[PDB]
Amino acid sequence: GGYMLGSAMSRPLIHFGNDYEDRYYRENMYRYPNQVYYRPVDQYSNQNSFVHDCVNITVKQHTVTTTTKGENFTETDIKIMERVVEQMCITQYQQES
Ligand SMILES: [Cl-]
Ligand code: NA
Ligand code: NA
Repeated sequence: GGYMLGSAMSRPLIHFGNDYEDRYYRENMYRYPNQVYYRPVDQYSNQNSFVHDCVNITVKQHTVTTTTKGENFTETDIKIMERVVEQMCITQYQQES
């Protein structure tokens, strides 16, 4: 058993409220996922619990893939990643519903 993929998308435009995070996302955009992993949407009764799992699974997979190549995420990266992935997971739940 694995997870469903989504198709790759352009990393979303996000106006982060924290200005330094806002700039950091742009500077370091390629560090973050452009596609999401998830359990099938018909297994969820609402957007919120889907997105919750989609973010957890996707961040787990990306962090694992990154760590094993000898690379690292900063605490900033993690905060930005969670937001990025949340937006893509919402998109995915809307597109795939
Ligand atoms: Cl992109
Ligand atoms: Na601000
Ligand atoms: Na990094």
